[PDB]
Amino acid sequence: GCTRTCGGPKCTGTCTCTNSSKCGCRYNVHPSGWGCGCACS
Repeated sequence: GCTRTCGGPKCTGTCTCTNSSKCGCRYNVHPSGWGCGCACS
């Protein structure tokens, strides 16, 4: 199965999913909902 882990200082982390390649945690600072989570690109 895939993997998702986060909990860094400035909202960060690491993620790995066979479905994708370049995965990882990202922090959103937009007005339309903010927060940091795991997302691939």
